[PDB]
Amino acid sequence: MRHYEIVFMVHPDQSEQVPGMIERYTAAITGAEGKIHRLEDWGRRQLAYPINKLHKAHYVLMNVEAPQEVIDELETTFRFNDAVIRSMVMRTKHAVTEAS
Amino acid sequence: SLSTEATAKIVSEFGRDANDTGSTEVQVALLTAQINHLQGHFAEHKKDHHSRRGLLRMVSQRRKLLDYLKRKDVARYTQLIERLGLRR
Amino acid sequence: RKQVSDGVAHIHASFNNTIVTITDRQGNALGWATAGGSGFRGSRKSTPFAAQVAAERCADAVKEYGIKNLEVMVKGPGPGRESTIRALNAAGFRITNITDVTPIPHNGCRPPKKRR
Amino acid sequence: FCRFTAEGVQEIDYKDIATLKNYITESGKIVPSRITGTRAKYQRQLARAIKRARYLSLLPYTDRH
Amino acid sequence: VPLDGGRFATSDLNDLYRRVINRNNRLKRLLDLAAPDIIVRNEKRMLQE
Amino acid sequence: GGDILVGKVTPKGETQLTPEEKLLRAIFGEKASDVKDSSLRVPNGVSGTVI
Amino acid sequence: IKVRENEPFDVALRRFKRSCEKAGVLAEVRRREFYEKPTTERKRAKASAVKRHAKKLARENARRT
RNA sequence: GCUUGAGUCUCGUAGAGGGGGGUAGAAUUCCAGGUGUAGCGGUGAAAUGCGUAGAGAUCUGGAGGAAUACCGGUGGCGAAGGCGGCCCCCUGGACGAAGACUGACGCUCAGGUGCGAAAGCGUGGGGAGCAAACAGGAUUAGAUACCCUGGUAGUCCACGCCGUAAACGAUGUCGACUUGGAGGUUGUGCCCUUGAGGCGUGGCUUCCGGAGCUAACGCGUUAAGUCGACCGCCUGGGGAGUA
RNA sequence: GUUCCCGGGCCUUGUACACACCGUAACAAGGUAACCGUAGGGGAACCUGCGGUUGGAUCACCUCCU
Repeated sequence: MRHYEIVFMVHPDQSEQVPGMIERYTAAITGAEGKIHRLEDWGRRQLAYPINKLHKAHYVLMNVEAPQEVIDELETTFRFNDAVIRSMVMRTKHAVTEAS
Repeated sequence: SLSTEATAKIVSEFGRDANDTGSTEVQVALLTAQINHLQGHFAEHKKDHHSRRGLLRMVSQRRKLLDYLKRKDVARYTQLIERLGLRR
Repeated sequence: RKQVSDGVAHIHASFNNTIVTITDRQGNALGWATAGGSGFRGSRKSTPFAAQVAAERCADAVKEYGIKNLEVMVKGPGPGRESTIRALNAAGFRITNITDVTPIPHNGCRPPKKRR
Repeated sequence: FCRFTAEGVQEIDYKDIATLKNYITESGKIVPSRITGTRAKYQRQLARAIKRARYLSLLPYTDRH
Repeated sequence: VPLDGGRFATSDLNDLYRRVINRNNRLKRLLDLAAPDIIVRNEKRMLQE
Repeated sequence: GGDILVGKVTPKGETQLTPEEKLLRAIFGEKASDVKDSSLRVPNGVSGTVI
Repeated sequence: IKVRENEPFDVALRRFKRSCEKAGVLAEVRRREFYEKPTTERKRAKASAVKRHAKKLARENARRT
């Protein structure tokens, strides 16, 4: 219903087992009335400051039109999933697709 | 705030038009229904020292709204409270 | 001793005391020098010439380790911060990089109560 | 004066951060209004984007940690 | 009209009147300090060219 | 008419820059307003078909 | 903050430290907060800086000397 | 009954606005370990204290607590007080393009009620930094004062009471009226927004001034100018904003 | 040569002064800026912490970039 730009990062060591993680979350969006606009994938880019041991996390983007109550519980999933350490949801009304 | 898909319902009922939300029988309803949607705010958290003035504002504008409807036509007045239920 | 070339020289000129200390890249301290131990106790503790002698005290008794390219990382915006740097360049060193990693809080704790 | 807020109408994004790098420095500092002639609208929009990128380690906070 | 870079694409007529004005003030100076005739007349030939 | 066929980069000059854009040269970069676009152009009155 | 200039220098040149902050962070975290005080001297300062602009506007019309 | 008053709806906007909670990072204090010196702190100067039971200082790791540098801008929100990191949940106030309506439903107001910085106290947690009472060294004729080493209430969070102020651009509140420029800040309409613009329409706020007022300073479209409406206040100060 | 020093003069800045410079608390920046509110203490003025305001002073020099 509303637009939520869920941008998140997993660790470079989880960059090899993250595609399974992607199918996890996107399947849930389809089971929660939703449609993806851009599965933006850059790669494992260098972090400015290493997080307690290593830098270079892996960035993956959603930018999905989805209901606020399911994404809320979805954010709880991210919060207690230790691969995805930094994950935030953005503004509504417009989720983009370009600039990659 | 009063969500839009509750608002449009209320306006088309009380009013003849869908834009007829300026008639007192509708002005008061959307004000009361706005507080009915605001109950979820003053029921929890309790310390809204800013939203406090907002309540006093819209409800006072309603006390005098019902004031003139009272003095002009007691038939539609008792009808406003008989179609929504904003007396008590 | 310990054999180090890159000596992280933290020079902390606060307000009325300037401390110069070269440490190891890892962290093993090498030798220190202060505006208060070389003498100059007073408004002289707040002078860059005292900081120049502080650099000189941190120039000798440290050749036992033998640093050349040193990371003079300056802390605390104080009196010296250049007289001390050129004291080291005229001491026989080659400062590979002068960094400004001063003790910076994001206005974390409150500042201290002093001066009037 | 600048050609980023002229040919760049409507909210400057931050996926590719190269444009915010025109408005920050190589230290991690944010450029002030008086240098590049850029009215606050564009200026504070960049502001929102920047805070977000630093939380996600795209942009650094200070120089060194 | 200087040349875009650091040179002169100008009508070097200016670079010519330049010397004319140089030598002009020169002989008037040789009136003030009163220099010998053979050289002020040498300047006559100079402003002449 | 006067279309562009191929583009030609060409040095411009410090003479061509104002003090207002000598501040933006210390920020943005050197090769931004240093070289201009003086490409190969089709003079007025010439038609053609690139083959 | 971090200046290097390879190896031909024989000079410090901490000119970026000053172009960063230097005394910037210090002005607020050296002596007690006082909260409202700096605000006061901000008004006085502006009154004399804007008057400097009024000064630049007063000299343009005559200054016949 | 009719509208130039108030107000509502459809479509959008920015933010230190408030309540509850979670989280990231630096620095200060302390503890343990690697290293090492003979000094650290501070002041106009000095000194108590710490220290050879290896302090101050640096690096790695860790447990608490308070507060958010740069961005910062007589910038922003708000009735006011007051309030700067980010986000989630609930949600308020202000404003604008183009239309539809009830048809003055508007304003203020003693007794009253609510909000009410900071601080004090009762209670459950708590303590890095600073700091009433107090101990010590001195400038001094003296120090219960400037300064410094320690340190309790407190500072912080939640529930109440006291319900106090320079709660002061000292400018009470709503509406109407009155040549402009530089700005700052937030939207929209129109035109080649081709490009960092031009011409209008509202809110908040700053400086220079005209009409006007005043003792003067100066305020000046946000007025100390011109009116209507409502409440409170003064009749020399001290005594006393007290018993 | 006017920065050092003794005297004179012009302009400017500030004053609750003009009767005209037991402890100095305010008025010069009173050499610790002032004032109101809250709590506590001290022979006494007031002091310390916190919030706010202008019924406040100088924005004069010494070193670095075209």
